[PDB]
Amino acid sequence: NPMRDLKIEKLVLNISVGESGDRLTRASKVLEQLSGQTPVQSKARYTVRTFGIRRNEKIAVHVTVRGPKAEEILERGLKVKEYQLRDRNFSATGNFGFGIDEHIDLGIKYDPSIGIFGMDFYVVMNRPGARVTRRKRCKGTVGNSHKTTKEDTVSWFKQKYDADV
RNA sequence: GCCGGGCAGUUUGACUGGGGCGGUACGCGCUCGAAAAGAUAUCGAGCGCGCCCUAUGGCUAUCUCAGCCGGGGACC
Repeated sequence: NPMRDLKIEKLVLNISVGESGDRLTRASKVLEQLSGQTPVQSKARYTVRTFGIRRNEKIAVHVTVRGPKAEEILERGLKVKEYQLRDRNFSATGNFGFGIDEHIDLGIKYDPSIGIFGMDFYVVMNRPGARVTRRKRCKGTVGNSHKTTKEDTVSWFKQKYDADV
């Protein structure tokens, strides 16, 4: 029972692409004093016409979560811009964060996404034992039974703090 | 020392469907030709080397990508 219940594992915020803290190391400042940690990431994909053609990229991305830091964040997080907080918005797996997608090559990849819900929010929902699949060892796979359902997912969060819409 | 075919001795290669012009199959590496051991020709087919690197060498420790999807073409 309690096992079946859905809770949020790692969320992680993120930022847009391009260089960050261009004038001075900034934009990391936001994400700072927000969420508590300070991630930074880099990128690949050299020739960008209006992007850089830098290889190793300063590119801003970051955040993550845990338990309880993203609660008390993802608190006063959701209840931010959500014209349609949920619906079609997230999908089979449980949760999402998106907006309007573009015709781009997708699907055959690990599936990180451009998608921007908020400063592209990533609530990811998983119930269960699930640490099973992720963890290195006999990985195991999710049952596709005890898997999240969007319906269940658009529950839990909604029951608390904010309407589904 | 300089100029110096005025004059003398010579050289000016080989391969090559004759020779010449072109080309080099003139040294060397791979696939195929090559006929399931080995060896095997043509101006046979496809194509390379005459270097570069103080790490792009040596050892040891430790060891996740493309791409796609979802949440905030950079990044998380």
